[PDB]
Amino acid sequence: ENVWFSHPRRYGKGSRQCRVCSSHTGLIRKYGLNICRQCFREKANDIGFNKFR
Amino acid sequence: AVPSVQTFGKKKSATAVAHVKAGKGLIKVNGSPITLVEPEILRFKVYEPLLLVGLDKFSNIDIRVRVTGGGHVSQVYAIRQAIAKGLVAYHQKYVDEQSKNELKKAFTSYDRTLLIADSRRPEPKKFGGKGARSRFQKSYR
Amino acid sequence: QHAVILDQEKYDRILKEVPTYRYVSVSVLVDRLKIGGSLARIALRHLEKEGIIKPISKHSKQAIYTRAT
Amino acid sequence: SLVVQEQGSFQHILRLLNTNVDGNIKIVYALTTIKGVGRRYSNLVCKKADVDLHKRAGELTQEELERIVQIMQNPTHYKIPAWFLNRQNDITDGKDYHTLANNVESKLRDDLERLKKIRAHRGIRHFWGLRVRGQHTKTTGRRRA
Amino acid sequence: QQQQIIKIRITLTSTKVKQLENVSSNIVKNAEQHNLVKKGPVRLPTKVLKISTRKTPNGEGSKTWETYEMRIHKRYIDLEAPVQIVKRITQITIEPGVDVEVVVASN
Amino acid sequence: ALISKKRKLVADGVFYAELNEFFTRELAEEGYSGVEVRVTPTKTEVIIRATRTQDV
Amino acid sequence: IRRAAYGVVRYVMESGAKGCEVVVSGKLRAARAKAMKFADGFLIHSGQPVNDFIDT
Amino acid sequence: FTPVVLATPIPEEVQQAQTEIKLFNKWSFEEVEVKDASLVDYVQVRQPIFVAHTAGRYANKRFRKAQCPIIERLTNSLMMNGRNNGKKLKAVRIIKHTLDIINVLTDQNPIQVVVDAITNTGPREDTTRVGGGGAARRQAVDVSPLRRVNQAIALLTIGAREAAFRNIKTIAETLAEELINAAKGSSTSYAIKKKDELERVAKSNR
Amino acid sequence: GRVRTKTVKRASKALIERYYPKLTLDFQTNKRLCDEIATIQSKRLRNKIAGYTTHLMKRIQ
Amino acid sequence: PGVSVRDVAAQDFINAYASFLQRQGKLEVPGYVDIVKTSSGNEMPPQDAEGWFYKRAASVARHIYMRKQVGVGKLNKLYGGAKSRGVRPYKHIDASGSINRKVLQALEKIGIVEISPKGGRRISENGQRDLDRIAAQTLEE
Amino acid sequence: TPVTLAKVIKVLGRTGSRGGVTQVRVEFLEDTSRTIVRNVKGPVRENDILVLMESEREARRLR
RNA sequence: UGCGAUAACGAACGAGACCUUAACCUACUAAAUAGUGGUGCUAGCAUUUGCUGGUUAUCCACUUCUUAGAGGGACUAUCGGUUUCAAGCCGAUGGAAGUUUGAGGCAAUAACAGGUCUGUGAUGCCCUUAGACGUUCUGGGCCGCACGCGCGCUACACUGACGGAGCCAGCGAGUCUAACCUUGGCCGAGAGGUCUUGGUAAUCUUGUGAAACUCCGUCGUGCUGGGGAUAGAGCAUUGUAAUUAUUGCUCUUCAACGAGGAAUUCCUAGUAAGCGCAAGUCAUCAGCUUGCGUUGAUUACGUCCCUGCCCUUUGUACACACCG
Ligand SMILES: [Mg+2]
Ligand SMILES: [Mg+2]
Ligand SMILES: [Mg+2]
Ligand SMILES: [Mg+2]
Ligand SMILES: [Mg+2]
Ligand SMILES: [Mg+2]
Ligand SMILES: [Mg+2]
Ligand SMILES: [Mg+2]
Ligand SMILES: [Mg+2]
Ligand SMILES: [Mg+2]
Ligand SMILES: [Mg+2]
Ligand SMILES: [Mg+2]
Ligand SMILES: [Mg+2]
Ligand SMILES: [Mg+2]
Ligand SMILES: [Mg+2]
Repeated sequence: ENVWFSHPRRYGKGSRQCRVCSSHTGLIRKYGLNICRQCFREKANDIGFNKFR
Repeated sequence: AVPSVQTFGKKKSATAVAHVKAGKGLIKVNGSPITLVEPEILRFKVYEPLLLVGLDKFSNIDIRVRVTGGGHVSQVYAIRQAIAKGLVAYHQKYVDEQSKNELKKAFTSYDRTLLIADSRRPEPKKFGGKGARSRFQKSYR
Repeated sequence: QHAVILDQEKYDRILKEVPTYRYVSVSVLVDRLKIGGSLARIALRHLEKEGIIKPISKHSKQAIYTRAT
Repeated sequence: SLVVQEQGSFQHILRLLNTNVDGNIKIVYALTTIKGVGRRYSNLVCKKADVDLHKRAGELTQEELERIVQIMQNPTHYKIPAWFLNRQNDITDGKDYHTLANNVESKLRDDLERLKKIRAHRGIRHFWGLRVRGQHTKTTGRRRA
Repeated sequence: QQQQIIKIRITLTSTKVKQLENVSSNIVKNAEQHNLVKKGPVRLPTKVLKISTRKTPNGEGSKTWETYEMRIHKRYIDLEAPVQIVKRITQITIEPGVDVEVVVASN
Repeated sequence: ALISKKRKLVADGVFYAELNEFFTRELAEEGYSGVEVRVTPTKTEVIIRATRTQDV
Repeated sequence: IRRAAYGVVRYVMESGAKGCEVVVSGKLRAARAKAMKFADGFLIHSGQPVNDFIDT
Repeated sequence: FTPVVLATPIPEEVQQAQTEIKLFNKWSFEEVEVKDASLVDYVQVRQPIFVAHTAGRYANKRFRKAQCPIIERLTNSLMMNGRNNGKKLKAVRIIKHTLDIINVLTDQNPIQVVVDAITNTGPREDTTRVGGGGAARRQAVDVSPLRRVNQAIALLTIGAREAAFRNIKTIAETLAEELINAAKGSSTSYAIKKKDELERVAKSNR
Repeated sequence: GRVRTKTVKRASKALIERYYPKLTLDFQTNKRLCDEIATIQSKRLRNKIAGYTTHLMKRIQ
Repeated sequence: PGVSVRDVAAQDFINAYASFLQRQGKLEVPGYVDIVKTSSGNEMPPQDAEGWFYKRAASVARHIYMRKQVGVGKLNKLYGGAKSRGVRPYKHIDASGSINRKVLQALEKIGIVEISPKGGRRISENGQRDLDRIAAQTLEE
Repeated sequence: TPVTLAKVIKVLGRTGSRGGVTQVRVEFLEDTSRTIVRNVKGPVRENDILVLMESEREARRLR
């Protein structure tokens, strides 16, 4: 209440997190994805991204 | 209407669209005459279709070549291809076929890429290197 | 080592010895005669103005000259 | 706008602001040997001093040399616009000085001594002989400094 | 309302070219059997959305990269058409995987 | 909604992925097999393929 | 494990499939892990026909 | 020959090129007969070119580089030591000024001088390391004509590059001096000196 | 590296075995009738099979 | 015989128009000449320094002529260059935003360029007449 | 030294430990019908004329 | 891979076929989100028609160039040579293309005690669980330097530096689910500021007017005007916060480095290399990476000599398999 989230996290690594697992590092935020690069490889066919070349 | 053909030439990424219509001897590139093409040493590249068949083949036509893409050498190699293909297309469509055959002989006996685009394309870059074939330096120590 | 400013005897030596040079350039005037590249370029311009050397190419970074007649 | 020949009314190595400015080298780059005078400052001073930029610093006559010294020493008065100088807003009086030959060692030493005497961290790293601009000292500079 | 042409445009976007061309052929077939005047299916450059992620979850390995990619295929059709019977046929006949949007243009 | 078509189609793919994992976690005993999202005008239809459709 | 795996391999195989493969990896009361396979029929592993006909 | 007039006026000095195709606009490829035999069909003349830039394919098959013109291969060997990778426009400029200087000194044909330099610094017998190691016999092998013309171009351009490094003399005049000295046969040139060393080791190691 | 696999050579062999009162020494005619007498799943495979059939017919002649 | 500024080489025209502008003396050089570098990525001030503003202005006027409208940002990108960043690899830095802008007011005072209702500066009718006249003089000499 | 011009008639095959030598058979241009087998360093073809400082030496390094 | 030999014959996975991309298509369907030509209409400069500017129920026509659908095309075609007239290979001609047409994507059986419990609400077991190993906040550290090693950047210059001028790409990305890409005007030497504008994007940033490069000048073989490290003073931007300099800019300081012992990496054609740009992470920060184009070579079309791997034969007292 007093100082619990008193630090500004409007920007940086700690502002955002993966929507699947809440991981600040290794995230992709291209095209507004906000999934880490380890979960994007799992879900990438469900998103629509396919290995073509 | 006026007898006019429209051709194009290609180096790696440079496309030159020539508009060869019937005229009085005019040759222009992109707004400007063929005597100032920049670079100066590759002006004889764009003079090559002119000086191979003779300028009397060009004395009755107006060529206007709009060139985009590429670089300062690819654009020149596109200009000469556009001019040679434009003259060959004009002598196909309006002048005799036996005239086209002598012109095509004069171009392809000198350089095949006066009429046929160069099929060499940039190979993609792959990971672990800086180019298509070369890789990064490996250490062992 | 190189006379970068021109005295009268070096002027008289330029106007005497650049005739009978078959090929005259910046480096010829810096090597055979002992002036710098700056006076070599200035001397090349002055002597083709005066008409004792005639140009062949006259490019920047490479000036090629020949004797008159 | 035309080229011209010349003749050699010349004199060799000459002293200026306690610096042996060498002859046989064009005036802007001859004045660079003076500490606190670089290439921009030389070009601006030789432009403000009505000096021909072509004449080898030994072809230059002593009135022109005196004008060059005066513009270097008193640069605000000759419309050199004080973003161009060294000791802008100095440290201790607020003036805009350009610092010259033996004085740029003196002012650098004076400000290092100021940073040591205040006990600032940059002054302490200057005292120890390490890198003060936040570099990584793990790998580089691993012979001297 | 009384068969006044109102100049709509249908924008057709999809990641699947087969179903997108099915929709495009359906719209052009309807506009040709209705004798509508049209500027036809203009096919925009396909947006190749490439993501080059790292193939491994770790650091360990030969450094291998994956180019996952999604293609966006986009088309538009201009229809100078009546207001009711053409909004009916664009309300109906919606394919899954293809997003339509209809904008009326009076410019 | 005023987003670009790139981000809109990517976000619809993410919505498919989230819905698919939610039904994978929820409908485990109920024999789940897949989901298809049909975006009609004025409503969207979420179709669940499951063997025990009576349990769904 | 073998009972369940063969019980779905032959269920797929006489549900009308060209092939089936069940791989079970892990441990069972043992400090060492092994992967064992249960295959029946015709399978493919490389090419666009994997994206066509193989369901994983 | 007949001055044709067009709407955009082509100048007379480049209208003169309809009669005969010459390099840059000056030196003919006729009467550039290759004095040494066994190197024809490996020094390429008889298809004259205007400028020494021809973006063509020569390293896709084996002996296709013998169809590239000899001046163009000489330009291509000037694009080395890294900082000059690329810059064929620079290399063509260097070669153009080079043939200007070879026309000024020793008035006869610069293409003939370049061809004579090639045929005079091609190494006739080199060596090879026989056996599986450095510490073994070295045995003399005579050299194919394509490797002769290849090593001739490489030696001339490497001597030109090293003579032009760190001095007032430009690369065009150092290359022109290399080609003049090699064409007359001088041993004051790097290419003739290296050819003599390569032949002499093979003489001693037959 | 232009060696032809067994799915090219075997299919070409079977096509000559049952369609000799047919296909000739011309690749284009062989390519056009390989669309009708056989169901080859790709254009490249059809062209390879018809070209090997043409090679074997020219060899038989 | 209708000569535009496309039938004259760029170097020859820009030299002739700069000498004409300096000789006629109307272009009001800004007073921060000879103290200013022309770009952040530039290292030294221009070596002309009795002039060079006239040559920048002649090149800008020819640029405005051959395009349709060019503004200060396009001028900064055109005249900007590779910055030698010392120990780091080079990078394109746009040129001085004051010099090109003051060239544009300098030409707009003397009637060469115009306010261009789609953006930047067009070439005015008087400027087109002037540039064509120096283009004709540069050929006929 | 009277060097001899010799035309490659038959290209025998590539030897050397490194693989960089080609044994060829050469007919002498002057006084032909005189074939010797000779080693060649660089890339050699049929009909290739090459210079020899000995007319009497063979290639004894093969297979 | 196939031919062929043949106690084997006939098959399946892997290879190949397949898919994505690049290259050709004056053949098809077209387009004010691409372009061209006349001109409904104009309009400008120079002339006797060259160069442009501007409007699509405030024009018409066309698709060459551009885009993307459906197709066509190459199969080493044809002809020589060679091989056991076998698979094949080589040359020539034609061709957009004759290196699996270039490049990748997917990629079997068997493994490794390879890396990851620090990607996860993947997880067994163990440890801790309120003076916590949960979580948050404040400040510091991850940047600390006698030194050893690896990936790079910048260099040692004249095939160059500097200046002026010329002037050309392609792959991208971009905000109302809030401030992203920012054209234009004005101010500022510059970095930047400020007033507006277009853009949810083939529409606007953007012709990303990129850099290398080209031309003309200054330099002139001098650690120099190469190099730009170190260091001083000042001005800004991002940020709640810049000190241990975030980064940017201006002036100044101007170090080693004169082409690198022993050794060692990568590479066969639009490839090596030089060159910048976009994206990634990003509030700010690229000397990195992933891609993209610009300029574009030398050298081989081979061999087992070194290294590694595979196969056959052989030996074995090894099978935890020579680390036996
Ligand atoms: Mg590269
Ligand atoms: Mg398979
Ligand atoms: Mg495959
Ligand atoms: Mg602005
Ligand atoms: Mg057997
Ligand atoms: Mg088309
Ligand atoms: Mg382990
Ligand atoms: Mg981590
Ligand atoms: Mg903390
Ligand atoms: Mg660290
Ligand atoms: Mg420059
Ligand atoms: Mg573009
Ligand atoms: Mg940081
Ligand atoms: Mg970035
Ligand atoms: Mg990194």
